[PDB]
Amino acid sequence: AGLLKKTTGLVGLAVCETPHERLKILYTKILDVLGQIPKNAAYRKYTEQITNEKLGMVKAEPDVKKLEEQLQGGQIEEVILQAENELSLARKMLRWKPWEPLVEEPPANQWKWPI
Amino acid sequence: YIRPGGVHQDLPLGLLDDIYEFSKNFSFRIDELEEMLTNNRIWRNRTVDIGVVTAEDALNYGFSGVMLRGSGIQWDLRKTQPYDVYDQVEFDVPIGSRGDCYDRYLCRVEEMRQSLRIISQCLNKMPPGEIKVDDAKVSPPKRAEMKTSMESLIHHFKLYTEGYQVPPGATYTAIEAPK
Amino acid sequence: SKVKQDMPPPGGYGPIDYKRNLPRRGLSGYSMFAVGIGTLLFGYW
Amino acid sequence: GTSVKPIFSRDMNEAKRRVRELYRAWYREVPNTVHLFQLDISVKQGRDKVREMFMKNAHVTDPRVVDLLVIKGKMELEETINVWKQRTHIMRFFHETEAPRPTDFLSKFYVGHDP
Amino acid sequence: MELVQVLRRGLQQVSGHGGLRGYLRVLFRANDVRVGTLVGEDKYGNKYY
Amino acid sequence: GVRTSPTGEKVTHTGQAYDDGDYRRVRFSDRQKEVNENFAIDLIAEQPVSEVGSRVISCDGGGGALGHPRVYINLDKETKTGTCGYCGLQFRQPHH
Amino acid sequence: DTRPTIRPRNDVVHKQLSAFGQYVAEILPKYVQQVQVSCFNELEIFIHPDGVIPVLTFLRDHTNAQFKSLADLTAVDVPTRQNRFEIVYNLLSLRFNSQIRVKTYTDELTPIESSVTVYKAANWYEREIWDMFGVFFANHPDLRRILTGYGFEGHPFRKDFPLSGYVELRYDDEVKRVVAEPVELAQEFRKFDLNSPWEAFPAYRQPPE
Amino acid sequence: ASATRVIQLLRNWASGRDLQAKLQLRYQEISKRTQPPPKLPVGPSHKLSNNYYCTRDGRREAMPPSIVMSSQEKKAVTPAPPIKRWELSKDQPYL
Amino acid sequence: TYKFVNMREPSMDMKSVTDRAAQTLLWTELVRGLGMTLSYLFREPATINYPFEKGPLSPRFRGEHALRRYPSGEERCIACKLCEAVCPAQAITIEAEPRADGSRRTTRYDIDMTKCIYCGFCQEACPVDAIVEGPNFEFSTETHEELLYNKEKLLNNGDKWEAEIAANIQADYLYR
Ligand code: SF4
Ligand code: SF4
Ligand SMILES: [Zn+2]
Repeated sequence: AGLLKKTTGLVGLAVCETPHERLKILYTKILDVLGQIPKNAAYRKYTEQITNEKLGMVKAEPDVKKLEEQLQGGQIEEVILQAENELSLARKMLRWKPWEPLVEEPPANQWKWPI
Repeated sequence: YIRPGGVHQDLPLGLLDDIYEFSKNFSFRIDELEEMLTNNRIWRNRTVDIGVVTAEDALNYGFSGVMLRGSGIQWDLRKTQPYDVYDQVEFDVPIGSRGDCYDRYLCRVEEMRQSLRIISQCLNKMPPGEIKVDDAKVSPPKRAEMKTSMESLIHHFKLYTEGYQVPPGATYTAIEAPK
Repeated sequence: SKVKQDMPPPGGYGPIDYKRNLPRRGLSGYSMFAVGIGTLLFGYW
Repeated sequence: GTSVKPIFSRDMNEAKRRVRELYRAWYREVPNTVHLFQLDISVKQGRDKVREMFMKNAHVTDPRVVDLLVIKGKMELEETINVWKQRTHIMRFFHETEAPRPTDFLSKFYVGHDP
Repeated sequence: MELVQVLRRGLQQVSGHGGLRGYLRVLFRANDVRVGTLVGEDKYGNKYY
Repeated sequence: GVRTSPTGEKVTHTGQAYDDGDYRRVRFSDRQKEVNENFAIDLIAEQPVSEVGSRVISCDGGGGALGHPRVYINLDKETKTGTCGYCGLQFRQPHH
Repeated sequence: DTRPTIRPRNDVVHKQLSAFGQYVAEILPKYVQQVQVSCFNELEIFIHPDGVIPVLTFLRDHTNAQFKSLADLTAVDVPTRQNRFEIVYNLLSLRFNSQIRVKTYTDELTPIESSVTVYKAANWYEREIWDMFGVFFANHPDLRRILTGYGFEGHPFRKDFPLSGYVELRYDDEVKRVVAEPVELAQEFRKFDLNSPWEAFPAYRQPPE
Repeated sequence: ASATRVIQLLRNWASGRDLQAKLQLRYQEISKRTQPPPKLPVGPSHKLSNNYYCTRDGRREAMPPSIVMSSQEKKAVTPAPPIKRWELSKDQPYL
Repeated sequence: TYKFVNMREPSMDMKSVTDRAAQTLLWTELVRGLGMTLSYLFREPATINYPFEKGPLSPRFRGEHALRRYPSGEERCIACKLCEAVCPAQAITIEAEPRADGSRRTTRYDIDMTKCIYCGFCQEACPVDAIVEGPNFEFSTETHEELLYNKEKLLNNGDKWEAEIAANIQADYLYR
């Protein structure tokens, strides 16, 4: 927390003055959209694993300065940007649905370099 | 000069001395440029706040090197993925914080000075030893050994006509070329 | 014979300056305006 | 094996549909191209030539090959009207600098030992 | 005093280049009026300094 | 040495010689045909035949590192003075 | 290294990449046909042709991948494969300092929907893959020629295309314009057959076929 | 070098620095162009003791890529540990 | 490690802004450019008087090629045929024959100066160090044919620059 840092050092990415609760409401949202994808899905299990866990201390620890090393992912102002990206993925692979087997096995030995 | 397996030849005797003399005087020449351009209004107004890009677009556009570091992106190949002996040397990557034309210019001139740091360190810590690998199958044998030893002659013959056969596979290697 | 090849001096080469050595010279801003005004009233007088 | 992806066209009908307006466009462009590019050839020569390259490939059956070559043939008409090509780039299609190559069997036999 | 020596060196250039003729010769043939010690000579007339 | 052709046309060590017509010779007039007056064959033939009394003689060719790859030519054929392939120097041995 | 001649290997990265290789594999059992981690700590994700958007969007925005740096896109024309072309993406992660390689097989006619939406860097990096190789990219802003000459014919990087090509230019005084003619060389390419008849390294040998 | 002192003050004062300390061109400081012959070292594996190529086979020790999953409770991992925020410059952090 | 290059904190005291106003009004920084460039006006130039003096080179220099020969006089080249094999521009074209003596050398060593790259691979190619690049670089010409060299032309150049290159490889073969 502390004094609002003037710039993030990355032009284009600004400083959000209320970062902790924005990260909160994002993390619930991806948990919310993750409700649609059935339980057996591996992507759901992976991100239901790192969402609530990473939602843990952001709910508990309110100091964004300590939140830097809680997530070890750089500045919070782009962590929420990354959280948005994860939300975009949840929307995207809700169409992709890759849990079916391969569309096609690779035609004969198209792999197996060298020829 | 830079061949697979090291370098083709060794430096002429005393070459480290002359480049050391150049290194001492070169920092003055960098000061010469900064005096000439850095504080000049005309240069700044033709350069400052010009061609600015955000960090995300710069990274998504596939940019690299100064194009990212000028926009504040914290990345450099020599530091993040140190190839060759770049790990055993320290240097200050000149990260800007505007992304416009001016930030990259100051980023470059500092990279000039930080390059001069590398010359100084490698000069005081130049190790002895051979210039190429000790494997004739990929490194041509020494000329003296060429004209006295059969296996040198065969390996030299096959290396300069057929060449070393590289095992199959694929590899995209990456270095931070000043571009 | 012993291995002779291009090697640095045993103590190493001398330190190489790399800072920016831009010279802090010139007069104070007030002095610039003071003399700038100073030569003026001489001219009008 | 037979089943395949229609890069733009299901059937040769819509493939032949695609060639039509591009043929219409290529016939409309001839008077202006010769005008601004400053040539010496006649408008009809462009028309009967634009005729020419439409025919030597007018024998395919796969609707992918025709329509992929449609976007290929698409890819010069705009390259002309925006004066991107040079004069040498469209007199190249008017191959004129060469001697007329031999057609009868005797003429090839006379020139050299090469079918 | 320093400017006097430099002018003295300038006149020494004319004396070194065989008086006036050689000084004018090298200036209009080589654009150089600086004189150095003789170092060698091939079998061609190519004066080396 | 060097010889002279019927058209003058100083022959080379290889033996190239343009014929009477040989229209390609038109490039030669108003210019000069570069000929290396030193011919390899007859500047090694007159060289003295070395006399070394051994069966096997190294043939580095002077300055072993700077010469040619050292060979171990045999010296037993009394009919023919054994010579290095690279050097061309004819090493003969006195009366075995 | 006890043997300084040979290059030391990094096993720690090797299974860590292998762990991430299985990771992405389990998310998309529909797309990820093959995952391979080579000896030099390089991981390769073999995907289906229609996976250009999904897996790349996955690698770009994932929490555990964040591969947003499009290094390059290249084709590998292999005649002996029924899919001659092999489009190869290279991805780089700023956060995990790692590299990602994904390859898609493709024929001449079969198109690949453009990855411009995923990475806008690919905008220019398709205008030459269409030029050099001839693989067409669907729903792409522009496919213009930027390497081959204006109106040049063919796809030079194809291995059925000669190194000398077919057309050679020369300024012609008859027409006051440089014009193209069939190529005839001053000297032909003296090809060299350097493949030794004795077998190389036996590790990568093909099985008895 | 040639240059008289009064010129040197003019150059030094105009540029704001002393230049006779280091100059753009060269002088007697360079190494002479007839350096003594060198005695380049030998290879690390140049020994005529045990040196079998069966040990060093860099080209031959290469292995085709390891098969891990082929078409024919879980943890969450990353391809590498996330990067570490490097600290500012110790010599000069703010230029 | 890293450092910032544009973080400027202009102190807003009455002092510094006066300097900033002085900078803009009286072109102090521009005057530095004048005084800066004036400084080198009064300095000597480093303009070599070509061709009365050339640039500094090194014994390893690569220039116009010249086939050499042994102290006896016999040519070094032995139809080794390695030179064109390693030459990455295929400028070398060499064909050998039987010779009358049996030291069967070549009839042709045409290297196209408009094809070669002055790679340096030539001397590293033939073990008898037959073809080397002489230190000459002024072998310019006006017709493209003269740049096309031939076995006679190289061997003539070898006999010309023999005094130079022999000493060059004399002082450099230890490195090689
Ligand atoms: S010049 Fe050298 S490489 Fe070429 S044929 Fe002669 S010996 Fe062999
Ligand atoms: S001249 Fe250069 S390019 Fe030509 S063969 Fe020699 S090294 Fe190769
Ligand atoms: Zn010999």
